[PDB]
Amino acid sequence: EEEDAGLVAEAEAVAAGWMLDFLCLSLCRAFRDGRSEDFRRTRNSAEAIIHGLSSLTACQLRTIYICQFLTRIAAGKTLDAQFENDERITPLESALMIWGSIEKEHDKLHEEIQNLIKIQAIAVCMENGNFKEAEEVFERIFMPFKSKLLMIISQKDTFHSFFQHFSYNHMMEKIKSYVNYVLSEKSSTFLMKAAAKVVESKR
Amino acid sequence: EEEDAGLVAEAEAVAAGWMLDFLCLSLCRAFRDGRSEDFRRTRNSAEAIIHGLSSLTACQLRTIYICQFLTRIAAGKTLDAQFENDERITPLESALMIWGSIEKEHDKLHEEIQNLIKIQAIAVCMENGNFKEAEEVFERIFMPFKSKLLMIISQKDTFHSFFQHFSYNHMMEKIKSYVNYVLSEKSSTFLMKAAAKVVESKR
Ligand SMILES: O=C(CN1CCNCC1)Nc1ccc(F)cc1
Ligand SMILES: O=C(CN1CCNCC1)Nc1ccc(F)cc1
Ligand SMILES: [Ca+2]
Ligand SMILES: [Ca+2]
Repeated sequence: EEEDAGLVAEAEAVAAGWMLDFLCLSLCRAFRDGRSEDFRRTRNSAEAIIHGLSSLTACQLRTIYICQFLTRIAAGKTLDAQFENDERITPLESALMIWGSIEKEHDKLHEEIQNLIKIQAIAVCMENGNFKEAEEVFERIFMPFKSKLLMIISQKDTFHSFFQHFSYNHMMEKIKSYVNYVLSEKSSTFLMKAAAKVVESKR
Repeated sequence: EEEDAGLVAEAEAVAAGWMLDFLCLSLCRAFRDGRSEDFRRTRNSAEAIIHGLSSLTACQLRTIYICQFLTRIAAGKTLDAQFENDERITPLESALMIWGSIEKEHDKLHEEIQNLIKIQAIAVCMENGNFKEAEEVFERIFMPFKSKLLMIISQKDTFHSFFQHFSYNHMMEKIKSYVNYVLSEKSSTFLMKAAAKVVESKR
């Protein structure tokens, strides 16, 4: 009776782990496809399942970080969203913090995404007319790119050509390339593989 | 490319269906065990997964109704909770409405649970001092039990002996017997069975 309850609780942790991987894969696919409402609904599901988990393996922490990272990137232009206990941290600064915390390879693509998030964190403040906020984001994040960015902030050059070369769309595209690699690695997770074989068996 | 997206969406509907059954089983077990915080967290998970589903089979509608029914019973003494668009409907009246909508057998246990919910819907108003509300709940729900209940409402007999014979604990116990039958039927669902075999394989 007591041992049965322990085995049931362990089984629930196994199923919750399978649910986390499934929801990360669906969140990644919605992000890549630009399906905004599916991403919103899947994010709600992922967040609730994460609250029902305690012990996490390193792989599960990485999966959670990826979900949190995409959530902040999707809300990158929503300067009213508070993703950290410190209310000053903007969504792209919060995305930057998680990006440098994921246990992943630091290849050329990693650094390009990192630098694009840094540039856009300032650019999204300038585009809203939040000039003093852009300076504060600059001080929290940060030679050649650094001095060009400070010059842009002081000149209030909102639509500066520098932000066209290193644009929001460019950041999204590079992030989507990374998302494609994550979708390839987790396409073999238990829940998706089982559902896939069921769909194929009915075709 | 377009056909692959259709097959992926179908696979997500299969996995979401498996998730619904799993969460109903975990919600039922938390209710039976009196694990309040696990029930709250599992309910949040079930509600989010239900928002990501469109087409429902009759079996899925029944599963959803059971989750909604237990949610209202758990909140039966929370007269500040609005479970319906009509703000006058109390949680036990809302539980009563779903109970008469489930496609299930109307055995002796069904009618006993139905009558206990009716009695307690009035009793929970009386215990809070909401005498006029109890009369209004009476008029919405409703000869021998009916006249005894109207006499109790007019006399303001909050702790009347009638409510001791047909008590809240009695309603919970009869509901838990039904929950035991639901746990037996869905213990064989795909996700729980797969997680169970994994846990057993490691023992
Ligand atoms: O963003 C958070 C909240 N959490 C992040 C770290 N600091 C504030 C607390 N969780 C989340 C999980 C999974 C998602 F898909 C989305 C959000
Ligand atoms: O209670 C509702 C809300 N819903 C019920 C019908 N009228 C108001 C809209 N959903 C729910 C689903 C699953 C749960 F586990 C808990 C609640
Ligand atoms: Ca703000
Ligand atoms: Ca009320």
